[PDB]
Formats: sequence, C-alpha cells, structure tokens
Amino acid sequence: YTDFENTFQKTVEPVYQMHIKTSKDIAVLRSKEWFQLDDEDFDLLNKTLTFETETEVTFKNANIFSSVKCF
Amino acid sequence: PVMADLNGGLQFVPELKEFTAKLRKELVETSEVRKAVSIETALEHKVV
Amino acid sequence: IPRETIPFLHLRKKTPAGDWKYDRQLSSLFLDGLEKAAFNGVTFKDKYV
Repeated sequence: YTDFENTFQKTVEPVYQMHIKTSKDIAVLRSKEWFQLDDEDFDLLNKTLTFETETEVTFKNANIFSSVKCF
Repeated sequence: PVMADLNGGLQFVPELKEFTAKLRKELVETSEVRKAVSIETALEHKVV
Repeated sequence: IPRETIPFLHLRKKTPAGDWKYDRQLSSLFLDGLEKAAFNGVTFKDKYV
C-alpha cells in the first residue's frame, strides 16, 4: 500500500522527566518554541518537569511525515 | 624608598574580587547558554 | 570619649578603599565590653581556647 495520504498515526509518547539543575537548562527550554508556559516568569530552577505528550503524524511517504504535531 | 603604584586604578573598584567573579560568571553563562542553544537548534534541525 | 579623638584602645573599620581607620562604633563597643569586664568580670564558660 502506497496511499500514505490516508495514513495517520496518533501515539501517546512515554512520560518524560527533566530536572532543571542550572540556568542553562532553562535557557535551552525557553529557546524551544513548542515549550510554552502559562506563567512566562515561572521559576523553573531546582524543579522537576514532567511532559505528557501525544504525537499525531500524517505521512507523506514511508519515511517522511507529511505533518508532525506534538501536544 | 619609593612606592610606585602602576595599578591602573584597579583599587578604586568596590569589591574587586566579587566584581571579577561576576564578570567571569556572566561571560561563562553566556557562552554555555549560547553553545547549548546552538547545539539543540542544530539537533532539532537535523531531526526535522 | 572626647570628640575628634582616637582612644588608646580602639577597633578599626576597613574603608571601601581597603585601608583600616578608627571607627567610633566598633571602638565604643569594645570599650563598653572592657568596662563590663573591668567591673562585672567577663566569663569564658563553654569557651574552648
């Protein structure tokens, strides 16, 4: 089958844990557009963040996704 | 006997040790943050 | 202590320039401690020297 236009995949990614030890970690996180905070001045230092993401990918072909969303 | 001071006015700064430490810390933090952000942007670009 | 004087025993304070100068407050504290020691006596209980 090559009808990738009708293929899609929704996957609940495993929960990820990240300990924010330094301001370098905060800078790296804030450099990510996808990483958004309700309180932009939230103090992430010395805090453990847990990410529960779901990825929805629509395929263009076998290898390359036509669109990738992670929310 | 003579005491020549060739210090360049370094004595007039208050808490020279703390000022120097904060200068080094600022430069180091800027360098590490920029390097980490560049590496992560590169990895994201390669993954995409 | 008279005004504009240096007591024989005083405590100095380091100025921002880095040099130690006679300090009225610290000197007064030290002299007051000396008077208390001279009159009441000073204890050194639980002091390991």
